[PDB]
Amino acid sequence: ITGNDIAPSGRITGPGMLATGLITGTPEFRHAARKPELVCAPRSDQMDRVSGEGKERCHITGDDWSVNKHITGTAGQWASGRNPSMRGNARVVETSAFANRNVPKPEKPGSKITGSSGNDTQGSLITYSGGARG
Amino acid sequence: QSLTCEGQIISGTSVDASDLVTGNEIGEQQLISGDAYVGAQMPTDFSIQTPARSAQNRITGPGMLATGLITGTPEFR
Amino acid sequence: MKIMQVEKTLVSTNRIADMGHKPLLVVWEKPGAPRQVAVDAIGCIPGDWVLCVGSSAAREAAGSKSYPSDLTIIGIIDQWN
Amino acid sequence: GIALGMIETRGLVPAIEAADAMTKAAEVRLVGRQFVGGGYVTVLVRGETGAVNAAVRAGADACERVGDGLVAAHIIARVHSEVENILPKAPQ
Amino acid sequence: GIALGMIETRGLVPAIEAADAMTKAAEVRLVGRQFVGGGYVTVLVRGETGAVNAAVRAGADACERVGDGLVAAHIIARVHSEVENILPKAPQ
Amino acid sequence: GIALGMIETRGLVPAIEAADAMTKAAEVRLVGRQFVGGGYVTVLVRGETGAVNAAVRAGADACERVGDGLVAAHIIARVHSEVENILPKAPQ
Amino acid sequence: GIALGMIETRGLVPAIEAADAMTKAAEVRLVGRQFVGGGYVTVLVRGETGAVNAAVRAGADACERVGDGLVAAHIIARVHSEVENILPKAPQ
Amino acid sequence: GIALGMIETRGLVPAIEAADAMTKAAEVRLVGRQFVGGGYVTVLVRGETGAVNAAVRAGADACERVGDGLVAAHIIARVHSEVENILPKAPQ
Amino acid sequence: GIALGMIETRGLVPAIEAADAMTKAAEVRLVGRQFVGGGYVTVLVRGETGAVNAAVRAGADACERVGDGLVAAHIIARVHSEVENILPKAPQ
Amino acid sequence: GIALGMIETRGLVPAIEAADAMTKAAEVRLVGRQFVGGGYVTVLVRGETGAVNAAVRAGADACERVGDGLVAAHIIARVHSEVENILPKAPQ
Amino acid sequence: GIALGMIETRGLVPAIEAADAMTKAAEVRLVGRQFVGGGYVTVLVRGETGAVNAAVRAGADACERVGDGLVAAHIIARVHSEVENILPKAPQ
Amino acid sequence: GIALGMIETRGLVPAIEAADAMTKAAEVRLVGRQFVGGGYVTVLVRGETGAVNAAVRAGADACERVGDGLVAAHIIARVHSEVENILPKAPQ
Amino acid sequence: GIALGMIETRGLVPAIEAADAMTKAAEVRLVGRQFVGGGYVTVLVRGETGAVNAAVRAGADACERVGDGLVAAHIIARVHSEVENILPKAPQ
Amino acid sequence: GIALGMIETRGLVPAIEAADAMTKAAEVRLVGRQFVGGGYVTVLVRGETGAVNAAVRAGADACERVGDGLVAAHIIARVHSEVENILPKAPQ
Amino acid sequence: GIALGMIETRGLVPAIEAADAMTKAAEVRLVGRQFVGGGYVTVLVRGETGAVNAAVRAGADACERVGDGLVAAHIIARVHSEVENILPKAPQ
Amino acid sequence: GIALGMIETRGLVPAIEAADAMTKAAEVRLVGRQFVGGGYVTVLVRGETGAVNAAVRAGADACERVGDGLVAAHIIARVHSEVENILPKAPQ
Amino acid sequence: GIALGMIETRGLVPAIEAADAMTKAAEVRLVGRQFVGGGYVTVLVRGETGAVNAAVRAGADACERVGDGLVAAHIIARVHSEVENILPKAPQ
Amino acid sequence: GIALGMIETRGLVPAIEAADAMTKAAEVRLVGRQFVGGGYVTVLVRGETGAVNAAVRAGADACERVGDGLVAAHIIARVHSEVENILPKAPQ
Amino acid sequence: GIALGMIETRGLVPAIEAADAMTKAAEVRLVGRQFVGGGYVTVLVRGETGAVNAAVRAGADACERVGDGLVAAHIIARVHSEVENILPKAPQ
Amino acid sequence: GIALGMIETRGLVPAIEAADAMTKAAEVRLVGRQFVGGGYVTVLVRGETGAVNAAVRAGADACERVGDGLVAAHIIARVHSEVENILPKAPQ
Amino acid sequence: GIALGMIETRGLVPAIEAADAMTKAAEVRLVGRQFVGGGYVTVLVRGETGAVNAAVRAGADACERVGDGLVAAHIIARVHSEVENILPKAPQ
Repeated sequence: ITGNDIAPSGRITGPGMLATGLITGTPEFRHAARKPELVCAPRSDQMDRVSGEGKERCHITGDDWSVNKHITGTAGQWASGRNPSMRGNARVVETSAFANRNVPKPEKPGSKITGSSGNDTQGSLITYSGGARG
Repeated sequence: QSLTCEGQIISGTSVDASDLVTGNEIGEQQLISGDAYVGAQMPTDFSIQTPARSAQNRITGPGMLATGLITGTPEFR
Repeated sequence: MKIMQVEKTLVSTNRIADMGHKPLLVVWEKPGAPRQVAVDAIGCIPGDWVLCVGSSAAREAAGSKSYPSDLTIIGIIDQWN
Repeated sequence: GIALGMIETRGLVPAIEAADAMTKAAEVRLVGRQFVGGGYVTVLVRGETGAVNAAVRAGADACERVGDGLVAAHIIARVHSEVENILPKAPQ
Repeated sequence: GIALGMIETRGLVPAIEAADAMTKAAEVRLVGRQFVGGGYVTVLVRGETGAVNAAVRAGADACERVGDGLVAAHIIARVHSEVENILPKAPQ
Repeated sequence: GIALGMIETRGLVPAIEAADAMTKAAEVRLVGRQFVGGGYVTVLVRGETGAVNAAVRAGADACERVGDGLVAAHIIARVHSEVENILPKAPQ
Repeated sequence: GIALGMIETRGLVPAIEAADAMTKAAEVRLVGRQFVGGGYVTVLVRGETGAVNAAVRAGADACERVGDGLVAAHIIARVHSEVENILPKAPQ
Repeated sequence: GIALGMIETRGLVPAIEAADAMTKAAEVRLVGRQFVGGGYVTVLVRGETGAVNAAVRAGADACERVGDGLVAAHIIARVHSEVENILPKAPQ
Repeated sequence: GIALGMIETRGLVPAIEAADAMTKAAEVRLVGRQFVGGGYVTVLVRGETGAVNAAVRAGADACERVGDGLVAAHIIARVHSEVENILPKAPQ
Repeated sequence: GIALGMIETRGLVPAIEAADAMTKAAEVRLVGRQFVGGGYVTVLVRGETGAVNAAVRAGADACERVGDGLVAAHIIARVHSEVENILPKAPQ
Repeated sequence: GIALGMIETRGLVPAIEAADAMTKAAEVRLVGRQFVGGGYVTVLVRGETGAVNAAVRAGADACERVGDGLVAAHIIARVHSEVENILPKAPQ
Repeated sequence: GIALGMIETRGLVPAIEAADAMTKAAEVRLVGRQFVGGGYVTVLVRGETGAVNAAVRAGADACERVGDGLVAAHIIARVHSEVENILPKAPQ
Repeated sequence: GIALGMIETRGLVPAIEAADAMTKAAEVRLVGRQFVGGGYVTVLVRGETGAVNAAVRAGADACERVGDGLVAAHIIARVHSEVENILPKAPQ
Repeated sequence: GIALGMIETRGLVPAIEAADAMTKAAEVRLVGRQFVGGGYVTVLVRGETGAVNAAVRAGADACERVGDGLVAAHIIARVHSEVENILPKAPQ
Repeated sequence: GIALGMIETRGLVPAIEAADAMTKAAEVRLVGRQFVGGGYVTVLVRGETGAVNAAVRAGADACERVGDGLVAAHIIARVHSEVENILPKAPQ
Repeated sequence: GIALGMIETRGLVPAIEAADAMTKAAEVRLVGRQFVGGGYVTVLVRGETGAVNAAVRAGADACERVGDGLVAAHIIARVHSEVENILPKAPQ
Repeated sequence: GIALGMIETRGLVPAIEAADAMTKAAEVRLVGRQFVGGGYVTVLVRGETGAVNAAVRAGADACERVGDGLVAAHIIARVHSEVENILPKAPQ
Repeated sequence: GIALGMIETRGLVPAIEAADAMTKAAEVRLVGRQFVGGGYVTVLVRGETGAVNAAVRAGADACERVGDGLVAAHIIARVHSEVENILPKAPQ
Repeated sequence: GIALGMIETRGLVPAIEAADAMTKAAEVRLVGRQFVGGGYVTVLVRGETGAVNAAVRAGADACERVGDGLVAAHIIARVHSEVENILPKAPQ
Repeated sequence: GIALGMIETRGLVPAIEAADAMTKAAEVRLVGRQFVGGGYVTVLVRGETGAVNAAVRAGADACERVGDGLVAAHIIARVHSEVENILPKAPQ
Repeated sequence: GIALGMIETRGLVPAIEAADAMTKAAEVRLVGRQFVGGGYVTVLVRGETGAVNAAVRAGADACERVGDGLVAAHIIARVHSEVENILPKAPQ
């Protein structure tokens, strides 16, 4: 075949340049004839940076608000580098209920009371006035 | 002196052929079978060869000619 | 066991977690009799004369012996008068 | 009798010999002779079952070695009504 | 009957036992016996498909050894309307 | 006469030579020529037993060489009354 | 249709099966069956050439294992006017 | 045209390629396109026996590598009269 | 007849080859075709119990190789009145 | 009666045999056959629970080896009034 | 009742069993049954949140062994107004 | 002319060549052409004993190399009166 | 709103839950649900690009664990005027 | 013309092709077709000597590979009046 | 234009993205969206041969990794008039 | 019919033999002869698809060795309506 | 005289020598001369089959040496009616 | 139509074949066929630049093996106004 | 002058030299000059047989050297009346 | 202008490319194209001396590759009055 | 004058150029340009004998390498009156 060519090559880039191997019925094909299991990442494995809407664990595809590394701005250096700051080493001691879940608690002597004592050893968590268990 | 085919001496008037009688000696042929009239003097297949049977007892048409010469609309194979 | 009519379909969304969720059917010794209740192991429609087993028999009648049932429905009388 | 006897042969000379032998031995009636074509000639002889069996044995031996030999020797003690049509009822 | 059962045997003696066995075994009407020529006889039957299948099986088994054997045994459950013409309407 | 002298040959030309030699030799009467099929042509003569023996031997010798040849040559000193029903009565 | 397709078989049973296979397979008309003799039996069909090719191929495969087998299968895309006088014709 | 070419494919894209190829190859009409279900689409053509044979092969070759591809390719040179009722007449 | 034969096949193309060989082979009539869904096309033919049997073995051999293959083949000697409602009365 | 006999199978051929067996075994009225889609075909009968229990056991055994197989077979003694709205009343 | 219970299943027998278990367990209106395609059948209920929770939990266990299992069992306490458009109102 | 000359052959082509050479060579009338069967054809001429002697010799050389060939060639100056009955008077 | 949000799922129950979350999470309108077939159900929302992004993400996490799951979650910030036709305008 | 061109073949099928190529190739009338017997079939043409020679050579080559084959291909320029009787005057 | 472009996909979500990339990439009109079944959705576009080629390539790339994905992406520069009867003229 | 047969040759003597063989062999009409130039001469035989293939096959063998020979033999079962203009409609 | 004898030559001079020889040595009329182009000239003479053979051997010998010489010499014994249209009728 | 697509070939068979493959492949009108002399035949097809490129490429491959192959296959996107004078407007 | 004299040459310049040399050597008329094609030009002169032999010999020698050369130089002393109709009467 | 630019090229496809390139890449005008015969086709342009030189070189390089290719490319800056008679002169 | 100089050339570019050289060089009148076919093109000039000799030498030297070349260059100083008829009086 000679003359003006509409056949696809790299220098003349555009729509004709893409999807070679998926397209069929093209004058080139006729001459020749003659992934991830789940859309969304494992829930346990990934803790999302911004939670709720803005979660990135689900691979929403096409015209989504995600910006790739090549796109720059409104995040990272553009937000963090704006204000000068210095983090200081502070002795971090927390006095709170969660922190005191494991405080050393003294040995608890049980109840040696007998007779019509509704006390159950399973229910010894209770303490009576004077600090007396049961 | 005459005998039957199975070995029976037949002792009387003999119609068996003789050297001195000439008209009688037209056949000394075992080919005569069935009832036995003269003395000492398995078939298993057709003996004629009908021609259809002799010949060992795919399509021939206009379409079987020009095997490589023809090019064209391909027909189902 | 006893023949008891079904009056309605009892619903409790704050029942013990040990019950899982079997169907529940208010049962009648007869209309005008105490509205006792059964774990409906054998499916029964309201307005159905249904035999109900009781005691530890009702418990293994449902999934497990540890299952919390005092009355279970173990059938529907085919024809009842 | 209702039994049938049959001696197919390769020729009319073996068939006629077999027919003579069959009729002369036992109380059987030649019911006819059919030219099959291809050289085969069948003789159908009817009678009491014991008589037909004796006649067929005699028929087969008489024509076994005459002309071209014997092809078939069969005895049917009773044939069906439908078979009667293909059989030659009367000798001819 | 629509189903056609056909047993061809070399000789008429193997085709009279084939037909005796065929008719007796099942309810089939023997439509014709045809001397093809060269020693071939074709017994044809028409009947219900179940009867024809049982019949031809019986006839083929009986004539395999009688005289010369069976060239063929075949069952055509509904011969085309065009083929009805060549099939014999009654035995002669 | 009652005896039957038969001579089956592989072709009508051998059969006619055989018939010519048989009717000339003895006092036998040609009773008919039967086309068996497949090339077999039987020639039947009927006369006194001694004449039939003379005719059969004379006919066998004459037509043995002629054409394909002679399949059979038979003499039946007496034919049973039943066999005479399948026998050709006479050419006329 | 003018084209003619003919299947020749040794025996009537392969021919009838051939004629059943040829007529059912494509738009061909069984004109008639001819008993050639010696066993040969030719079933002739007439119709459009492409249909005849589909029919003669179908009928050959159908009767090839049936009976003795196939002698010849053939197609003539046009039959001369003189030939039709010798063709069975008489589809009726 | 009675011959029923029928090219089943997986999808409507292999079926519209095959249909284009079949209609172009020879004088056949696209009698009907049927959605079987389970993602099977069967295009049926009806034409003369030769035109259907050529069309089916062209459709089989054209769409064998288009989409999922070819499930079946069949030619019925003459469908039975009872079968004709279920077959489509004009594409809907 | 009142017997019911059925041949389910994956795809319409196998269902029509099966339906064309069922009606051609034996004395059965297509009573209807239903698209089951999921790619299955059940064919139904009703006739004499022997004919429906012969139709469903012939049909099963026909479409086992065509298309995806044969999901089912079945015969119901006699169909109860209640089930006849779900069966197709006639394509006509 | 009010009990529902349900049999789901993978094709119409396994369901019809199941429904033949269910209606034949006990006095259960076929109230409809649904096409679930995906190849699943369900049959429903409405009769007294004794009749539904006897019928379903028969149908599940009848279609167990027929076709692809049986997916489900269930008996509901009393179908709630609300569910009756999603049950076919008569076969379509 | 605003809350929407649902129980998707692989087939109609599992779905009908689930629906019978859902409507019997709690006071819930079976708004519709949907054939989703590819073998999926979704029975939906609308009732009080407590009643819906009791129903869908009861239906899930009952149909979990009925053939193919439950694809899903979902309880929605409050349904948005936009969603109500696609939700069925009365069974069809 | 009572002398009879007969040339048997394997086919009509050799027989017609022989008859042509026999009737051309001498003044002998073609009294008959008899189809013996099994491929044998006999041509008979009746004339003066000298004319028949010359005719059969010419025919013998003519058909020996034509087709399958000459089975036999015979000359009889006179035939017996009984044998004349079996001879064909006129060519049919 | 012009942006189109899609969440394909396997079955109606995951789709309804997905649509429940998508409409609740952001101010998007459910333009319809389409039963694709093969057990796929698509929920479509049209709204602002920012809002649809929130709805698609909210629906994708909700329906992932509900039922078989989500095939895909997609957004088209600007739909061409030509795509509009195949998009359903409103379920009700 | 008066010249006679004969082709004997083994079977009817080789004779119809031999006859088809004789009357197509050259200007020769087809005077008749004869079944010799033994599976031999002659084809006789009458025309001018030049036409018959070209016709007999075309016919011979056409039937050599059709079926069992060609036995004879003979040309007689002049046929005596005695031989005209045995020749078929008009095709049958 | 008359050229036809066609992107088959597994699901409506992959097909809407393919439909949006095709219409936006080139001067093509989306003539219809067809639910094949088995979860396949074919989006057909029409337009100039050059434009349709540009649209299909861009549409295939966009939907290659959307949902289950692309099954086919084909171009037919000219479709026969008969195939145009199975093509949807305008979408719904 | 609309099939086109074509036989180009290196001369007119090989194109007239080709034309005779093509028209004689099958039912195809000789639409035209075109002197291309360079000594090439083309004979066209429009007819049915089965007939045209056979005609172009007969033409090919007859004139392959006539003169220089056959440059081309080509079958088109369907020629586009546009090509019909350049095609010769009647012979000159 | 429907036979046609064509002698092709590389030039007009050998053709006129060939036409002079062909018309001088047989009763063959000269039906015209054709300029094929590329130098080939075809001289066609139509007469009896024998005369045409005599004319074309005489013509071939005469022009085998003159000029570039004989390209082709062919004898067509009968010319189909369709071919006569492209043949030169007659200069007279 | 504007773009000229020209396929030159050696002969009118390669060119008619190429012309059928050009007009079939894409929306192009056959504006004429020119006999260039010397055995060269040109087929010019005017249509949109994309259609012409598809048509010429399809024609090139189709006619390469047909007889003597293509000499040229040039695609001109837009011929100059002056060149249009020498281009054929319509075929003759 | 009945005698004709032709001198084909490979070109018009050799032919005109030959014509000048021929009509100058002897009293012959230039009846015609034909363009055979492929570069061949013929020059014919009709004259007394002596004047034609002398003219042709002189013309051959003169134009043998001229240009591409001399193809043939042939003298016919008497042309048949049929050959005269293909001869040019007056030059053009 | 007066200058002339001729491009002889084997075939009409190279000639049309050359004409297009000559008329587009210069101010020349296409006076005409003359099929020389024998395969050659000349395209002549008349214009100014500078334009003709550019036209010929552009036309020569463009088509040298197309088809068989360039035979000659010549510029005649001035053509004598006598040589303007055997030119195309007016384009139209 | 009447001297005829003639330069034959392979192609028309070497002739239209030899004509320019011949008419420019000497006082000769271009009388014609004849297409001989085969590629040859003879350009004739008529003038005084001395001028024609100068012109032809000029034409010959000019066209030797301009193209495929020059076939001939001949000068005839006087031309016979008979030759005048074939010579072109004025150019075209």
